[PDB]
Amino acid sequence: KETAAAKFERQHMDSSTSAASSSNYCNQMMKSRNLTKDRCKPVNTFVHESLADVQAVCSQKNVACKNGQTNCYQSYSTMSITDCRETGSSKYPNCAYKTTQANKHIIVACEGNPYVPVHFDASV
Repeated sequence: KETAAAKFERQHMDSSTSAASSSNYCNQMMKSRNLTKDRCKPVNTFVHESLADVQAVCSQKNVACKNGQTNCYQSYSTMSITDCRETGSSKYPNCAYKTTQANKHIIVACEGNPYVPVHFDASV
């Protein structure tokens, strides 16, 4: 079992490290958060901010989700994130990723009560 909101923290939150760790961050993180379990998840983003900072984006700038829903919110501030991007030669079960660190605004979809992030939509 697993709530959508737990899944968001599992998939997208890394507050313990405040930037990317190293060339191997993505390889390590995609495995340990279990994003290489069934296949090689081709792309994923990690957010190095506090939980409370990320959850607060649910009350920041309301924008359209890529799927046309209306419950997406963009961060007023840039955030430290790491994009993990599965390489060409990555072959499951040996999933291999390029680690890009950047500071970008994030876009998340929020739901529930409390109203919290359930989906990482984009970064800009």
